[PDB]
Amino acid sequence: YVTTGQEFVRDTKYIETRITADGRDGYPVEPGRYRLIAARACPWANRTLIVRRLLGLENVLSLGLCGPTHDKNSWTFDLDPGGVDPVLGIPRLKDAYEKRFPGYPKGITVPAVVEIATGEVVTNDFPQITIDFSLEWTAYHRDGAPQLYPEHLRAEIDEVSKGIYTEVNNGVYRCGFAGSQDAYDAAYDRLFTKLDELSERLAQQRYLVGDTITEADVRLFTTLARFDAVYHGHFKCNRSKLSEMPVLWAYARDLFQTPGFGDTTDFTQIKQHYYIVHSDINPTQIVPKGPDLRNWLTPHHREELGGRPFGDGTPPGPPIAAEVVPAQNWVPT
Amino acid sequence: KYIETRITADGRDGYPVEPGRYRLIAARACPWANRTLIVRRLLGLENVLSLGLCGPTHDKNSWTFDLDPGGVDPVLGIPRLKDAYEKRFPGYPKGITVPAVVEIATGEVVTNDFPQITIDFSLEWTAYHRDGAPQLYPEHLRAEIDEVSKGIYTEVNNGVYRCGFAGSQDAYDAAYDRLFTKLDELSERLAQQRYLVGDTITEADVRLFTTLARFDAVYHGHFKCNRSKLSEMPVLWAYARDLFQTPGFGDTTDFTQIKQHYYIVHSDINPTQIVPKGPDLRNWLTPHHREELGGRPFGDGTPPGPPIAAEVVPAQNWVPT
Repeated sequence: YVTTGQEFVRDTKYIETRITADGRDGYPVEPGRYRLIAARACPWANRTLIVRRLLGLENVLSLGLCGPTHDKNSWTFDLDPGGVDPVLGIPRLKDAYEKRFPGYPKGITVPAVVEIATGEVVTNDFPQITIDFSLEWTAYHRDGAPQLYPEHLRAEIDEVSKGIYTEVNNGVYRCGFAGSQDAYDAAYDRLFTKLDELSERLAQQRYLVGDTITEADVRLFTTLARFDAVYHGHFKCNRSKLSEMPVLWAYARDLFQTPGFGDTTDFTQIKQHYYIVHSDINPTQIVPKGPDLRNWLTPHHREELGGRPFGDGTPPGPPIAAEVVPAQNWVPT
Repeated sequence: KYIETRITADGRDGYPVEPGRYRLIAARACPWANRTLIVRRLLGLENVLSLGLCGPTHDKNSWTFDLDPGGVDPVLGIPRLKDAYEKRFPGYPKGITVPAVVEIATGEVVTNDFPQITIDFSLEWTAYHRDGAPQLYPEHLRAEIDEVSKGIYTEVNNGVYRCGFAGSQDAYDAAYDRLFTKLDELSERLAQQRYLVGDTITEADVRLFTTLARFDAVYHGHFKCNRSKLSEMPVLWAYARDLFQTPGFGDTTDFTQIKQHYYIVHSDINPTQIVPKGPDLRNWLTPHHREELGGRPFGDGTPPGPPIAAEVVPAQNWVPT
């Protein structure tokens, strides 16, 4: 994904169709009807996983997981018996996009939500997808699900999240995929200015917006989770490691240790994906054995800043057994 | 395989020590050469052994003098170091390496055997040491220095190369383990003890320092030696900063040219040839509290003064103030 001598500019051609309570676009919410396709590697998809997990939608929206590696045709189901998705029965996700738009020319991405009976991709617009879990699937939330996107905060959530998106979520990509020293230099500065900006903010406050975990924290978390494991070396975002940024590190560990976050995070598949798939940046395709992950489970003292994580909700229980991250792929006990 | 000819007090190989006769060629980038620089600097040999510096970047013909007026070495007058090896061995087929010591009048490489070169500064140039030069390789410690240094060489100095240049995951994995086992071994040792061997800075500390100096800037990312950054290894980091802040060490260290060399020359590992702008170097100048462990750095010697003016590291290339 690197254009030589050029800044990395992302191609945002998504399928914007929505799954909604009223069924406006021809796709009403109902249990057993749709299936979420994701990968532990990709941070956009990893939000979907966390959100689904926080709202208890496991029993009503099925989940398929792609393997971290693949060729030019994008995600495949190579971790699975048969090399095919248990439910959809396809070997690669492109078939699901094909079934809807024969010849689909745009990017074949995760997360994607597929309608089961038809085998067709409904949507892959990951920012709208996570909102729609909070707003449209509201009838099937578990008791104690939180308000990740309550009306009275959306303005603030939206302004913070756009900042983070451009400067951080995508900031890291804009560094790593930079095709020139100068492009890279510019990204590096914007990235670390922002992180300082966010350090100041979170010194003052347990979470990004208000009193509670919200959609903003989730979006930020998927990037910090990948920082030391990938972005720091692979993408050369290397002013300093995350673990050397006192407040952001503490914030990160607070979220990681919060149920529904760290339990969605597979460090082996994350590394494998970046270091092996991006052969243009790392042609040896050797995956670093570091970093040592144990520091993630160390005490953060963010409780001392107050807040209620779930805010008159409850933490979810542990994941269903097929969605648990293998112990060897997680932090060592 | 090196050129094993020696420059020696007795002149055994036809190359006696004398001032003004030889010139050391080095590069700020290469850690083998960087020892040379430190040692020369600790023993006050600046005024009697001249110094040329190569630029960090070059073609398949190795080191060039492209930081210098004219694109040539001030004294030798050559554009690339290969010429100096050529003038001695006209087909020279082996590696064109720094550090190299060149005899000025003739323009020929005398030696590039870097482990022997630094010993020979301590032992053979002894008559031209400044007052207060230390004993980096005293007879009564050599055994211990030698055994420690060999361990460090294979597991660490050369450990990092074996990771970065590994041609397979498994090769890499093996190098990674040996590397970090050793660094733990050394952490244990330096917890109780201010320096590696005995009471004093010695040849061992110098050899270890050139590698730690490059760890966070290069080896950690570029070579993927990434269990943890140096700055997260409490004792080794404190040891490293103690040496860095010791005159003759940090003042020989150019972080810009180090990074430039690894990240640009090794296109096979890093084909964008983009040089990271990190890490932030300021932590190097922070307090280490190793004085509490006792020791005398120079051991009835004195620290050297600051470097001669053409040997100072440009401020922009060093740590920021």
